[PDB]
Amino acid sequence: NFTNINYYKDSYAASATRQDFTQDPKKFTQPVLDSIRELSAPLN
Amino acid sequence: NFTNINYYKDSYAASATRQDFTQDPKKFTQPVLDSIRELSAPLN
Amino acid sequence: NFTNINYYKDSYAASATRQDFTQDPKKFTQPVLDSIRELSAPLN
Amino acid sequence: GIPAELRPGTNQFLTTDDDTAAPILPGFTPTPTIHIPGEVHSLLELCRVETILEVNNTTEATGLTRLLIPVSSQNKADELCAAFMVDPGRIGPWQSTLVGQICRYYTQWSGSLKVTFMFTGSFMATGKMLVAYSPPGSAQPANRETAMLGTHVIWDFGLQSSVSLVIPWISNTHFRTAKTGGNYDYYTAGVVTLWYQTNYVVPPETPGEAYIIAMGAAQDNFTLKICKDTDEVTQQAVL
Amino acid sequence: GIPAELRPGTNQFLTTDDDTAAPILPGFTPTPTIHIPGEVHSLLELCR
Amino acid sequence: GIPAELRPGTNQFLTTDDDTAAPILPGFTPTPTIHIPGEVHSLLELCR
Amino acid sequence: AESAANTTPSSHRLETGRVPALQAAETGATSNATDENMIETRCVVNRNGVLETTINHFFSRSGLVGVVNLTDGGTDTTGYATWDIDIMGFVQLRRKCEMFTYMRFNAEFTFVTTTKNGEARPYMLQYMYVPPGAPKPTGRDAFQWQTATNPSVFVKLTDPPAQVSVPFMSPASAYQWFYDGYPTFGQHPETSNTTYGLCPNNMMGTFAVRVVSREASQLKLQTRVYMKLKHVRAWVPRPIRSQPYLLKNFPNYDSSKITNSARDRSSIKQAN
Amino acid sequence: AESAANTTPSSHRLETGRVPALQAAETGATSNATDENMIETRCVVNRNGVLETTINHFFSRSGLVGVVNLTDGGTDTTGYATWDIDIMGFVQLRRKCEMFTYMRFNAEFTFVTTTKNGEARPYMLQYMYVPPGAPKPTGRDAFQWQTATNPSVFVKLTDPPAQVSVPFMSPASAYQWFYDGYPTFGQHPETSNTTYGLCPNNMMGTFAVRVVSREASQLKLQTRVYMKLKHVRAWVPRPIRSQPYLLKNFPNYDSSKITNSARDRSSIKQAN
Amino acid sequence: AESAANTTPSSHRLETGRVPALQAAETGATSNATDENMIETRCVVNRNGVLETTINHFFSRSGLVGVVNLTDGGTDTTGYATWDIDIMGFVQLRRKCEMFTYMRFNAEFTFVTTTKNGEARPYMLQYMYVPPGAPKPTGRDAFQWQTATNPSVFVKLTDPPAQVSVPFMSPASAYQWFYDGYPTFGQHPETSNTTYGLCPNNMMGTFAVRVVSREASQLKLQTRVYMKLKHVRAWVPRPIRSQPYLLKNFPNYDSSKITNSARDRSSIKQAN
Amino acid sequence: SDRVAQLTVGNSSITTQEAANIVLAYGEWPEYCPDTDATAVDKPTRPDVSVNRFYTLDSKMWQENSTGWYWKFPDVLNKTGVFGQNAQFHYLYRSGFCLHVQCNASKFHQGALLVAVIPEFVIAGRGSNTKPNEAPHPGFTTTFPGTTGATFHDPYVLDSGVPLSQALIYPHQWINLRTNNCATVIVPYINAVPFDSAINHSNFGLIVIPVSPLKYSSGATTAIPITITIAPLNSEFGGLRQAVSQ
Ligand SMILES: CCCCCCCCCCCCC/C=C/[C@H](O)[C@H](N)CO
Ligand SMILES: CCCCCCCCCCCCC/C=C/[C@H](O)[C@H](N)CO
Ligand SMILES: CCCCCCCCCCCCC/C=C/[C@H](O)[C@H](N)CO
Repeated sequence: NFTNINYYKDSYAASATRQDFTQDPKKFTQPVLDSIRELSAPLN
Repeated sequence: NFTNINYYKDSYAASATRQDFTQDPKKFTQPVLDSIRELSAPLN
Repeated sequence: NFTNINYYKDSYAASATRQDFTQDPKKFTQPVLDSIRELSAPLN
Repeated sequence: GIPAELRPGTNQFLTTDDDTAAPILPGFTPTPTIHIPGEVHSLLELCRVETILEVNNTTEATGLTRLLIPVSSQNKADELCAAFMVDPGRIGPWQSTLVGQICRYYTQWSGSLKVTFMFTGSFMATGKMLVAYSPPGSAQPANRETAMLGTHVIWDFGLQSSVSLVIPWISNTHFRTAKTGGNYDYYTAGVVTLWYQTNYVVPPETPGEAYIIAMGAAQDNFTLKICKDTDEVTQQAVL
Repeated sequence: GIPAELRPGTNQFLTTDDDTAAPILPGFTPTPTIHIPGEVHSLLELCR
Repeated sequence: GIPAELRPGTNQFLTTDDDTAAPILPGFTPTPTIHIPGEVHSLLELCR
Repeated sequence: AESAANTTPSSHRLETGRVPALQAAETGATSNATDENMIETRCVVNRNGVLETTINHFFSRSGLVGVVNLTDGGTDTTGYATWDIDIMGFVQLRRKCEMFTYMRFNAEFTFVTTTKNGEARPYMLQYMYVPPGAPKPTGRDAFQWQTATNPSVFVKLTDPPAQVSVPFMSPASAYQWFYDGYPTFGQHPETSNTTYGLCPNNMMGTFAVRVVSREASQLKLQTRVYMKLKHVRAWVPRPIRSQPYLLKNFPNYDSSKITNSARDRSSIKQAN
Repeated sequence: AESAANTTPSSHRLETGRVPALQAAETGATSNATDENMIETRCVVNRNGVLETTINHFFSRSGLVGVVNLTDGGTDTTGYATWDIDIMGFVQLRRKCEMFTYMRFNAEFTFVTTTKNGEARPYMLQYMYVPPGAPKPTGRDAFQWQTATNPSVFVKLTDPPAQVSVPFMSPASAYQWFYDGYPTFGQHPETSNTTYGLCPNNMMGTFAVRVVSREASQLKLQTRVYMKLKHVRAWVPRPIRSQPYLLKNFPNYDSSKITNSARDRSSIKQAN
Repeated sequence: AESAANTTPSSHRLETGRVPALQAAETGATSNATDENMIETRCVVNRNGVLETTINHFFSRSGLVGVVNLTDGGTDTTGYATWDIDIMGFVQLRRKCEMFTYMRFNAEFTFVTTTKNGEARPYMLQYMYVPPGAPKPTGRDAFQWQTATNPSVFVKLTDPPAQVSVPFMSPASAYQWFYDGYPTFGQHPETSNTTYGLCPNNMMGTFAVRVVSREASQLKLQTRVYMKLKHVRAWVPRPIRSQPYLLKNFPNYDSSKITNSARDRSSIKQAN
Repeated sequence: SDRVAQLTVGNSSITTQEAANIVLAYGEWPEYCPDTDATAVDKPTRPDVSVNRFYTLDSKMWQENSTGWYWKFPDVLNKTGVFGQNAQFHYLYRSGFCLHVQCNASKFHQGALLVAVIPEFVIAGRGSNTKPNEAPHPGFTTTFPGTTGATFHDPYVLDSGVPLSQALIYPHQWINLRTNNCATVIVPYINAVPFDSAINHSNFGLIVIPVSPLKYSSGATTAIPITITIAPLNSEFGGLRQAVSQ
């Protein structure tokens, strides 16, 4: 099982590299400045 | 003699893996709670 | 990524070798004996 | 030279195939990257964003008044408000959300969903509403004393004007197919019914007709698998 | 590239042949396994 | 021998392709190099 | 254990109390009386192997699964040729697989395509797998043949037969060939229960195939499906069917005209 | 994270002050109310994978991109067949790619060429990529077909389909499918703004193809372009289009005859 | 250096004595005035690559070199088809190579052979390289085609194009495209100096080709030579020719009918 | 201490009584261009007090049969003040923006507004013609409305073929007349190029669409204006030359 081997001098001619599991969801779900707590009223 | 080498990232596309010699026959032959001895009467 | 491997005894039958980044431009741009400074009059 | 041998699968072009291709420009450096805000990495970052459900998708409605749930003052003590299915890959209100289209690109989904209601009436208008989720089984409940046996939340109209009914994962198997039609009713999810808890009371010199905007998203245990083509576009005009 | 050569047995389909095949779904995880009682491993467990 | 398989791009002649070719004169030594003034290495030495 | 079993040297016994040949069968257990507790045996070092009798070496056979016809006419043409993926169409692999209740395995589908008269002309075919829920292609020039977000194989007739590997994709934890229940709720009739035994956990989509060309190709192809099981695990062993099969998704048999499990003899007091 | 999310065991609460189900939607944020702050849940160790939902596994599909006709007649002949490289010609990959604002990726272009009636005769073709600024070949015997300082691929029809890899070559840092501006300065009219939305950062040259022979070849070929995205990065996610496409470089829709995003129901107080 | 050049932050100067913008051009040197000794610049970290502009990446292109016709008739037949190895037959690679005085490189000759109407029939060809001094083959059945102590390539028309590697074999230390002299001694005439500029250090033998058969083959083939330079070193850069070529071994141009290096304008006081 | 806020940029201030939390678009603050991502060589100018301030546009009366309004933000401040003058003389431009939309009413009015930003908000022509010469295209006053603004014809499809329902992925905020009377969004510079002309390219655009219609009883006020204030935060300009209008 080895698909990280390239056959050319150029790097864009390879296959899919190591997968990245990064998942930042808070930049779309809570784009607010005051961090709203989980157990609180959002407005006071 | 090497057939344990896979050529893809997926694991189901390989060949037959190392053979397992496990043989539990007592779960079908003697499915009883009181272990019947070999030299004894099965009922008393 | 390996293209430095040759397949014959002769050396001219290989591919492009390691690239040379040498750039001497002063043998065409300033082919003069008295080194003209950057902040000075070229003739006095 | 090397004694090689060919095997089945030779000279075929599989579309879903990771393999190195021959580069056409040798020794080429691309344009350097800059910082662009709003980078995506997975498709679950879009599923966790609420999106306006289309609950009033019936006839006799125009385009803009199609996303609103009408709320009035009923004379009888208990009446039924808007109701809709939970299945996101099914023809209905979920077709108008982003989570529904993303679940339409795939064929099997799992995890809990979230439906978020929002009252957009007057400040002086009060009232309580019952949002009840029911697991699969029989058809839509007829009355409230039957629908209140499932998963329900009492929501009152206060300073905060939004409630968020969570829809738990009460499936027998791990994944549900988005097909859910005819003989595929094995993978149904249930019915969310909005009932009138007390009433919609309104003071004088105040309009007695409000609206509720329904939103929907996905929780963190939301999972997708097996990519396929969508069924929102079947033909196309020559461009 | 590599000076290979073909040998008899090429382009045949033997039914009793252990060989890696091309996967059609890339990056696919199956349904997790549970405990089911009465698992068989060989055909001599039924002969006894 | 080795179970190889062919892939798209076979039997094509790409002009911009770095690959080893078969030599026609085996064991051949060329004429030795001398010092010639005015050697170029890149095309930016002429642009300046 | 790489060998079967060795035999211990035995001798005769002259004593009361030990009865190894009186194993009761009413208890539901199997008699565990060996040869050493009986007629005098010897010391044998058995080195007969047990590797071939395992499940992975027993289910590693391809067998015929499906036969798909593709006429591709000029006046009564259809273009495509779909095939519901099921194993119950041919009784050999069905009889070999219905001796267990729950199974879990992978597949090595292989497609052998021939012409009517038999001839390998260089015609390129397109084998498409339609998962359950995806729309089926209707026509040789349909929109679904684009195979975007859909796996497909392009191969010719002069090429070797195609062969792909298929993972375990049932929504349950294992397959099942016997489902003692109903797929949905409701009132079930007494006249014709045509939905009894149906398991939605086995519908593995549809398999389609066409001829990649522009106008037409007056040729009647005939594809054969060969599925090799691998990485197989079985549970709850079930007896082997002794009656001839009659339907695909139903284990129906003949009420009259019954087939005995053993052929008839001359007399009971006769071995031959 | 290789799995989705685990569930914490919960219980009931009888106390004032804590309101997790009153998340305000006027703030523009998404409700963060979990199941543990609600109906009593259990401890579930979820091991469902999230690898398939990533962007590199979502854009790793080829799909149809371009269809190029080559007649190569005898009296009304042209010889060549150019094709402007653009992705907006077929609405499947266009709909899959226009859900983002800025993208950056590589390509794996593949060329499947067939005849009119469908037949693989050993005719060698020449696939030429003309970068933006280079002269286009005019004729099957032109000067530009020498392919000096120009990449080209020589392949036959009986050979497997050609496949090359293409790097990121836009002069900007990323591609864009929506350009809210004008390509040049000047006074812009009110009647027909035919240059609005045009992005010069996407013109990737022209693709040409001819038949390598001397006299002629009376055959009408039809090439198909399949582009597999790889190493893709996307920014600023955009909603998916709900209206049918009408033009290639313009997102025009029908003013009248509007398509609703959801189909109609019998009544609002009815789930089915 | 893997990048081009970085820029130093600059500012304004108010002082006498330092004049960086008065670089004299009468000295024969190039003005070395940078931007930092002028209008106020900023700090830029340039990472643009210079790898593509090197000589080995500039001469790594094949291009067309020679076109050899082979009729192989029945009554006006010749059998063989020789081709003097020279690069001056086509002006593209000639213009790319005559911008230097002395070069030294290797070759990657490739032979693409097609028929008159264009067709790959399985006919085996024999490509022979005749070094300078060896006898040329005279006939399709000559004695020289034995290729003893002579390199040759046997290939068919249905096979991929042949490709061999050629070393540096000039008796001098480098090639030259401009020879300011005469090849031999003696009195040189005033009427027609047809031997002026001739360099014996460039005659790389002759290339011959025939059809390997017994009787004949009524087919008119047409071979094309593609030479890829590699391991190239150049000296004494020369300006690029601005006049159209007229002969192969002579840089003759038109005395009348001169081509200006730049096209004409409307006026000098006008940019467009 | 969350419903009150005073934003101060330059010599302007915005006080509030009924406010939700401020929205930061994509979690990124608008800053200056770093040397790694920049590409121009000339030094850019940064007034930081003369162009970074709250500019107030006109007010639009929110009626009952209203569809909605939209704007091209690098093109609205193209002629108003020191910012517009400084943007006409320069070729390059890069800045973020701070927004504030005012809409107040009594406790007897009901309604809701959806204010959001869309990067590269392309206006689509409306028609069913596919011929190149008669295919409808929006005019210059429709693509770039200027300081005045433009109205929607089909606000259900955002005048672009994309449904309004799915437009919640953008940086958005709601104005519910029973909860708040203002909405605030802080958006950074979002583009695939470091600098860009602020004349022939609008980066994003605001849109305000009343989802719930305005309703009130006979006797209350009837004029409900829609006011918008914009602060061009962290502005940069490069390529000084003659001033061009459009
Ligand atoms: C690219 C073409 C591939 C053709 C094969 C289709 C791939 C899917 C095959 C799934 C394997 C299922 C094996 C048997 C499943 C169920 O038990 C049967 N349908 C019921 O007998
Ligand atoms: C040797 C033949 C190669 C054929 C392929 C041409 C190579 C150049 C392809 C560049 C890849 C561009 C992908 C899309 C670019 C722009 O976004 C589209 N033109 C606009 O939709
Ligand atoms: C087996 C057939 C091989 C065919 C190629 C012949 C091999 C010898 C090639 C020598 C390479 C010479 C390249 C150019 C040499 C001189 O500069 C030119 N004749 C003058 O322009």
